[PDB]
Amino acid sequence: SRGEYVVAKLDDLINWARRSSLWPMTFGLACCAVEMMHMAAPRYDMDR
Amino acid sequence: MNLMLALLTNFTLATLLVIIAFWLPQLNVYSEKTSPSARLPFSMKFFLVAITFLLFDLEIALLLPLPWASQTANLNTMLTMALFLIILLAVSLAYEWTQKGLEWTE
Amino acid sequence: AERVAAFLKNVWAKEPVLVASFAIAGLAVILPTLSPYTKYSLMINRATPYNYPVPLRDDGNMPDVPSHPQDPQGPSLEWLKRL
Amino acid sequence: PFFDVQKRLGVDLDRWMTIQSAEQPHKIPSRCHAFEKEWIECAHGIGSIRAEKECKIEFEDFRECLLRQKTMKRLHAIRRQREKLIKEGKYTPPPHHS
Amino acid sequence: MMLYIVFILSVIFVMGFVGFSSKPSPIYGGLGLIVSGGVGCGIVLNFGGSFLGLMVFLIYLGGMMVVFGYTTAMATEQYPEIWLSNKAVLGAFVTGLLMEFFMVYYVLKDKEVEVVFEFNGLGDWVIYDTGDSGFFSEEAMGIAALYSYGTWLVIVTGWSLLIGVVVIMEITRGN
Amino acid sequence: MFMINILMLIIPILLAVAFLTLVERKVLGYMQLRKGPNVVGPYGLLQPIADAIKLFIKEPLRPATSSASMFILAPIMALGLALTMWIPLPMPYPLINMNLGVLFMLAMSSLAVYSILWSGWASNSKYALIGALRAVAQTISYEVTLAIILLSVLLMSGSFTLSTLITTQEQMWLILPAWPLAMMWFISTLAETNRAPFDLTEGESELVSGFNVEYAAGPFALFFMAEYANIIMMNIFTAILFLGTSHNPHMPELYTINFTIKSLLLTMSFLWIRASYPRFRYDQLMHLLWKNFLPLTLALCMWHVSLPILTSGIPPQT
Amino acid sequence: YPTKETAHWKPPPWNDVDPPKDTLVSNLTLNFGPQHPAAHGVLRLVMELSG
Amino acid sequence: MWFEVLPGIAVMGVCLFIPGMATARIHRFSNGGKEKRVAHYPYQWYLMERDRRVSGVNRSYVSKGLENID
Amino acid sequence: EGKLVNQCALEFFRQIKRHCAEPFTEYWTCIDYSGLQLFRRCRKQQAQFDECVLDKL
Amino acid sequence: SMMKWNRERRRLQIEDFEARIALMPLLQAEKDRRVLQMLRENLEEEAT
Amino acid sequence: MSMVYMNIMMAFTVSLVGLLMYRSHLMSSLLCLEGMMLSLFVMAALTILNSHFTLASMMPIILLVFAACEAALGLSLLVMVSNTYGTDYVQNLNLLQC
Ligand SMILES: CCCCCCCCCCCCO[C@@H]1O[C@H](CO)[C@@H](O[C@H]2O[C@H](CO)[C@@H](O)[C@H](O)[C@H]2O)[C@H](O)[C@H]1O
Repeated sequence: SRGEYVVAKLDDLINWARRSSLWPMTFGLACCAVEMMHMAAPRYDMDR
Repeated sequence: MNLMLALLTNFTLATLLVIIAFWLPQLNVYSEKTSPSARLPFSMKFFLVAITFLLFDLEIALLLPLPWASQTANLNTMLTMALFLIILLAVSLAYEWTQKGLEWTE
Repeated sequence: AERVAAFLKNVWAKEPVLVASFAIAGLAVILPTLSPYTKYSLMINRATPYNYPVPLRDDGNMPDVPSHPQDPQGPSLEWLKRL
Repeated sequence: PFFDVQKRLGVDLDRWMTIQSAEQPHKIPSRCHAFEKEWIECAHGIGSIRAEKECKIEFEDFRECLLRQKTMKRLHAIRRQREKLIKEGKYTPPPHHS
Repeated sequence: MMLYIVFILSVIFVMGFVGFSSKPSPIYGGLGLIVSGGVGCGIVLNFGGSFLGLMVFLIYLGGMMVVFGYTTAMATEQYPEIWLSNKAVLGAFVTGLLMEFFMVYYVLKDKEVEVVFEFNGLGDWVIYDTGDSGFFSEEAMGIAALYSYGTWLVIVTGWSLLIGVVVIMEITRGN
Repeated sequence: MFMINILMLIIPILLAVAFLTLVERKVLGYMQLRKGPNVVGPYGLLQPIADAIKLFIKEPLRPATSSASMFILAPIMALGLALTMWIPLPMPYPLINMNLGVLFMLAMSSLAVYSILWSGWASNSKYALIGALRAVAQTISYEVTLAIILLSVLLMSGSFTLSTLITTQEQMWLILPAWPLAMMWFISTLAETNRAPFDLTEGESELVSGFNVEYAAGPFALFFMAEYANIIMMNIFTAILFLGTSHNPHMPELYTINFTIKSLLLTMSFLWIRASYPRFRYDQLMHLLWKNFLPLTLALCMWHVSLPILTSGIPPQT
Repeated sequence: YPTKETAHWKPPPWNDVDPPKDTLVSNLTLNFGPQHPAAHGVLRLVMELSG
Repeated sequence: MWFEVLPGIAVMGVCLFIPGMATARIHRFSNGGKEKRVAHYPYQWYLMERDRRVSGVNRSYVSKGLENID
Repeated sequence: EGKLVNQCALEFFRQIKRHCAEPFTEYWTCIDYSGLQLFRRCRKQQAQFDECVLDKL
Repeated sequence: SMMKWNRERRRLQIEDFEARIALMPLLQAEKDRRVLQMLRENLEEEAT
Repeated sequence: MSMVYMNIMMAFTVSLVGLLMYRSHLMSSLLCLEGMMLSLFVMAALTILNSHFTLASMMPIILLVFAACEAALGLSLLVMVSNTYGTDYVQNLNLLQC
């Protein structure tokens, strides 16, 4: 029951939550925004 | 007693969730940022929708006793006065409608 | 007439919601005066006993007042059982 | 009323709600029904100048029923006296009363 | 202490009144009135006025006070001065709570105080009615009677509300 | 014992809200020919947990609020009232059995508009306040029909007691005698809770809808939980009101199972509708209320006052 | 009867109308962007509104 | 497939089912295996208070029948 | 007169305890289950009690 | 359907109200004795 | 009188003093006006409920309805004042001095 262990497992939890719930702000400036929209579209479904 | 306990519990939890929602982020110790009456102008139309809601809402106060009113022996009087109230509520709407009180065009 | 029927056609085409609203309200104001069962609503409301029925002091000449609840005299609810 | 249209036309616009001993829905009586009835009947017809003197007993009882000022004074005296004796240990509540 | 629920609520009722009567920024004035209204409904409930109490919440708080706050936002305040940060507002607030505190002190200690009227401090429960076993709510029966006994009341009340719609449209047209 | 009962209501409410967020994303996903969350936990069952943790350890937003007290009061009011709306619901037995439970629910919901108003006041932004006022005007407008529609249905029930609606529908769902009122009721609940196609607070016509605009707000999670608790509660109320479930006193759990299914299906229909339609303009949803629902609701109120009298079908008072 | 405390008083307007000079500024100016920048992103719309 | 939406719905269903089931069971636990008494009107409360006196244990849900008659 | 109300009631219940206790006990135990003490939930046990008192009393 | 069911509910209400009426004399007799006993008891403590 | 009346009567007195002692916002004075009505509603309801004056149970509703309608009229005037001057300050309403 060291502090290194608890801090290690708490890091994994918050890291898991943050990467598992990434909310993007897409700054669609030009053509690349179209491909970004195809990443949300059904074939790739970024929401999943 | 039970209702008071329920209200106290519901708003107590809501309060705790609010303060911990405001304190828990301070665990991160994020860096400092250092980088940021009168009319509104208010439209008369938005004031008039609120007032119309109020006056219609006052007439609804008078209609709430209708379920109990139907238990009376004087049903003819009760039905006449019930329809009278609802009709005047309709007449208020008709007056508002035909003087363009329900428009949103400027 | 036929002017009247044309007018009812124009509103039914342009303002069906208001036509329905005035039709429903018109029935609300007319049917109660025509219904034969309206009289029963008054009778049922008067047959509901909210208060204790205080007995009368028997002077000796009230033939139509029952002495016991199960005696024949007094108002009957036979019409209500069938209704 | 300034203009007694109600009495002339024999139509009851607002008299039905003026007193608490008038007819109520389902014959629910007000708490002071008897007192108000007695005061109204005493003072009826004789005018207010006479009534303020000749129906004083009825009106005083009616007012006592309404606001219970003398009943509360008597209860307060007993309760004040009682707690005085309990402080001095010269009185003990009975099994009932506890 | 639960046996003095009505009195305790009425103390909070007065405190809320001293709130908005010292007249802080209208935004917080509405808050004092909303709290007073909610406490006011509570007092009415404890006298057996369930329907009357809920009308306060539905019509006074959910209706009138919503419109007040709506109007305050559009026509009056958008940000407020800190409550009790003004000399007169704070002095008025302190004065009110001192008067309330002393009224409460003497009424509880002497079980009676006297200002214009004579007030008794035994407890509001002592005046209650000791006979109740009907199969209905007397309050509800009285309110329901509006449509049978109160024909005349309905007509004038109905006319006034209709005229209110007309008048307010006249007033606000501006020409 | 009662304290256990309260917690056995509050905690499941918060869990249903959490997992409704997952159901919404997956139902909307499949109607859009995709899946929605299926990576974070099996079938995305851990996705609500990841979102919840993420939101609560996120930095608070800027700018600072105009009123600290109103900034804190708005979320407390929203969530406190949301939970309070559940205490009289008969499922089949209520936590609090009120004689005037229907009126209690009307009264409490009319207070939910204050959190909108206070959060607009505390936003320190002129444009954000104007957005809040438009939301309030929408909310109160549709409160008019909800109250009048509710009054019309109770003329068949006979009282304001929520559990009396169960007895009223012992033979038949009230949706059959009152489907026109049910239609307008259901839409009013959508507009009342600012749900698509009435979600103009989340629309493109607001002065603050611009992405680059900023104003004091939050916490986002608490407001979101309050809103979704009201969606479920309104749909529970809709089921009780129009789709009454039969109650067997010796098997209350059967009521609860059947009653839960109907509420779930109605809640799913909110998600169904959000996937299907474009958004109303603000003036058009005002027109829908004031010039369509309200005239028809007044007429149907006249009808439902008259109908029991003329058919000799006045319900009992007790 | 003129006094020092009424010196500033002047007769009212002949037709009772005082000029409207206080506050009349009802046109909002809104720098408008798109709700979501996923598609447009680079549109700036300086709009002047009236209600 | 669409039936992968059901697991999240099942979780929602269980959460919504619990408050109703809990209230019913807690009521019967606290009122001697019977439904909690409903007293909306003074007459019903009057009888409940009478039962509390008649029980002899200060609980209105303890019923005394003909065994108390004599 | 109030005392005579009690004595009549006691003699009334003694008649039930004498001839119809078991059907009556079943009937009021069903009534007691309901939170509203509803008659309409117990028509089967009511019929058994009504039949007993008609035959025996 | 609503009409038939509400007629039956009105008949059921009359049955419930008549059960109360049958019991009111017994309840009234008890209440009077209870009230008079409490007043007599208060009086005894008042004398003391 | 009972103890509760003391506080309800204090609340009316407090809101009346608040009404008669203006500051600047006309809105703050209208709230005091609504406060007066709230205290009247409560005192009326307590008197009527405690006395079992059945038909008078409707009176507090009529009070509330008419007072809210009068509050709508007051708010409308405040908005028209705010339109003329851009604030609801009462010190701008001094033209009629002359
Ligand atoms: C114990 C439970 C604790 C509480 C847990 C709460 C978890 C919340 C998870 C939310 C999951 C994401 O859900 C999704 O969020 C976005 C907000 O970014 C919403 O998005 C909506 O609102 C935002 C504004 O607020 C708009 O910009 C957007 O256009 C609109 O679609 C979606 O309507 C919703 O479906």
